[PDB]
Amino acid sequence: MASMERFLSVYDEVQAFLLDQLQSKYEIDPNRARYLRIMMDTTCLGGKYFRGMTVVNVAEGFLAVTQHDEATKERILHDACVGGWMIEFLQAHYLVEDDIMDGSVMRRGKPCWYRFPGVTTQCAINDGIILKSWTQIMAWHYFADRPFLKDLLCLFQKVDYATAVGQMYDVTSMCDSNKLDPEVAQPMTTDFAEFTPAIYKRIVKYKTTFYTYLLPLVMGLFVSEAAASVEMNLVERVAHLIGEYFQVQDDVMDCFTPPEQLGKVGTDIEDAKCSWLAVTFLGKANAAQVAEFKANYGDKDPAKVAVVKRLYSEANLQADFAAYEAEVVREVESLIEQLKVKSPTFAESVAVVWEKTHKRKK
Amino acid sequence: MASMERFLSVYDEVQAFLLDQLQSKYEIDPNRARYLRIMMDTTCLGGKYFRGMTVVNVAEGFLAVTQHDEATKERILHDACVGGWMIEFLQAHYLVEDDIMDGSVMRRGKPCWYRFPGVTTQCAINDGIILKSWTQIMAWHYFADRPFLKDLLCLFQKVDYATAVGQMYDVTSMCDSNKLDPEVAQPMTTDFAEFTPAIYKRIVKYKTTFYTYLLPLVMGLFVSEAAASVEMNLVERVAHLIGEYFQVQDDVMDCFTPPEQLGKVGTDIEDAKCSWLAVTFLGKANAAQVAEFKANYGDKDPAKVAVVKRLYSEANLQADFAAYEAEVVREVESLIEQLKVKSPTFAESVAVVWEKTHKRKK
Ligand SMILES: C=C(C)CCOP(=O)(O)OP(=O)(O)O
Ligand SMILES: C=C(C)CCOP(=O)(O)OP(=O)(O)O
Ligand SMILES: [Mg+2]
Ligand SMILES: [Mg+2]
Ligand SMILES: [Mg+2]
Ligand SMILES: [Mg+2]
Ligand SMILES: [Mg+2]
Ligand SMILES: [Mg+2]
Repeated sequence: MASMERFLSVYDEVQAFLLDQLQSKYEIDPNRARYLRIMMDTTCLGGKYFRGMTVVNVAEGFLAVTQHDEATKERILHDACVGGWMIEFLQAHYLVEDDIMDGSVMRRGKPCWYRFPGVTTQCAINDGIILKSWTQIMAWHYFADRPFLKDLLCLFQKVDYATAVGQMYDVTSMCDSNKLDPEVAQPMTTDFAEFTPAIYKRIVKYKTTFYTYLLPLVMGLFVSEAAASVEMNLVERVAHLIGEYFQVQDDVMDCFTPPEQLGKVGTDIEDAKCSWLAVTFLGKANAAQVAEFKANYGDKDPAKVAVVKRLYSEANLQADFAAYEAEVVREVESLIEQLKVKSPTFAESVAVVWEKTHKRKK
Repeated sequence: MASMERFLSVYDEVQAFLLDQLQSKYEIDPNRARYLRIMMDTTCLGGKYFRGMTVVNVAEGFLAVTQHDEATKERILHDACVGGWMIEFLQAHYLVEDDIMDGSVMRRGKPCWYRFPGVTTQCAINDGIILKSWTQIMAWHYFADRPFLKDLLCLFQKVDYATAVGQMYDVTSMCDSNKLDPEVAQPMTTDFAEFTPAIYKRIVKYKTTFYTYLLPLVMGLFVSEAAASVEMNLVERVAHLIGEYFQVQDDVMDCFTPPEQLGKVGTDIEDAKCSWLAVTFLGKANAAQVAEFKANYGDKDPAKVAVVKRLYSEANLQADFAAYEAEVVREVESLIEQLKVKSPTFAESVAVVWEKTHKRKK
């Protein structure tokens, strides 16, 4: 698909720019430059490119209905690509750190970045951080004179904070709230009392929906100079909804999509995560079922893991999901309908983003 | 100096803002609020506050020799405190991740954040990131309508990026450049050929000088709208020079100052770090002394460690530091003079900053 290639080509632009700058402003040597090139390829490439491509699509849809000089068209499409990449680079930062936090082995069909035979966990922390840093450099280099620079950077920042906070909810979701104390050694939860829809929604809202759906969407508008022509509240509601569904697919896939189709190896069960499956199960399980689940959740032992999976299967969880899916469908279409009022094209962009998301098998 | 008291009470103001915001916008629960309040205090207070206080002292310099209404005088003093905190919070981000990376045990007389009884490394990483991300929230909230905002953010990003690049130089400073390949497992240098002054200088230039000296000084000029009235070039050089010297003291203390007084347990020898002692030692040792060093360096075994220290002691590195120090004093005063040309008062700020650093013992 053309356009996918156009987007990857701007990646080539961004990379050369970044690496040339290391040579000329940062006294980098050829081997570290190479290391940073490979780290950049591994961590930023290989995914679905939903997030960046969404920004490209939102911008295409305003362009098609809107008067610009050809040069303004080119600048907006180029900005679109560059903003998209800022978002793909922000994902890469998230995934690098998160794979460390989650104890994972595989990303995007390759070993996690920290598990690259010649990487080590300790540079990985720092490479992850370099990834975020690159985003700000791109912003400042490419958008230096653009009128959306402030709005873009300030949103970028809030979305990024929201994500960090969500990752905290995420990373401590098997703790008892009443017990969370940096002074005192942290035993995992035994009642699972905090495995509720509400607690679950809060993790997901923050750890995922902002950077995966809100950010791409508004970015497309920012570079398009088109924020005025939509109802921000509507954009916020739809991004939170689709974003939640997205994280739910991901919880489901952690357990039931095999590594070979998925490109990653599940760890939620091993990690005692407050996942949509755990939450949904604990919401419907009987006394016998709750008890076996309590005896097996949160342990690396493949036989225990396997007992949780049998229980998920027995609990007919695939079908609660399809129910959830259908309710989301209803609500998404409803929000798309409401977005047709001000921006029919944004609306259409959202439909496309929804469609892709809806039928990812990732 | 009444100055320290303004600075500290501003923290209280910043902490409350960040914490209350967490409650009203991020749906946080009181336990997590309490976890972040302690994280915030633990990783941000208890330092020597040279960075933050530099930006206060620089701004105070101009208040002294300009004249302003007390309103404006207090808007600048307040801005300088917030600026100063952004810097301290940025150190905090660096120290938390740097402690995990170095596998250290103690920070400012207490366990490293990631080692606190109920903190997991996995969550510590994310705390470290929340800290960076706090600095951006501050900037946008306190400095929204300030005209230095774009300059300030831009600079901040450059300094942070350079700091990440340098941590990369540092944490791969015990590798053979020629053999730094993500795919291939990588043993540590055996020739130590990269243990040079030029390479040392470059590590330290990026990992430390920019955020320790360049940023607090320029930040001061920023909040005082005084950048125009100094020779930026001089600032850059005096910053790079005090900065190198500053890090040399760190390296020396890492080996020679006791935890009791130091506040951290040394680990440069154990981690095979390209410290100023290893490089100064390789620059003067005879063949038998180089060989003993190579046989012993980069290893936790306390005995191997004691050999290196024995070796360092025998070579009067203590001596060499004084030579270096005395040279640094020449160069510094030189640069201070050159700064009295446009900016007598800023030049005094620097001299103050120098004397603090010069005779610290941390
Ligand atoms: C579920 C989330 C939020 C992280 C996984 O992101 P993706 O599945 O979209 O990762 P890519 O491989 O497409 O980058
Ligand atoms: C030398 C560097 C760059 C890190 C240690 O910094 P400090 O020793 O200045 O730490 P504070 O306690 O003053 O924060
Ligand atoms: Mg993960
Ligand atoms: Mg995770
Ligand atoms: Mg997942
Ligand atoms: Mg360290
Ligand atoms: Mg270090
Ligand atoms: Mg040290």
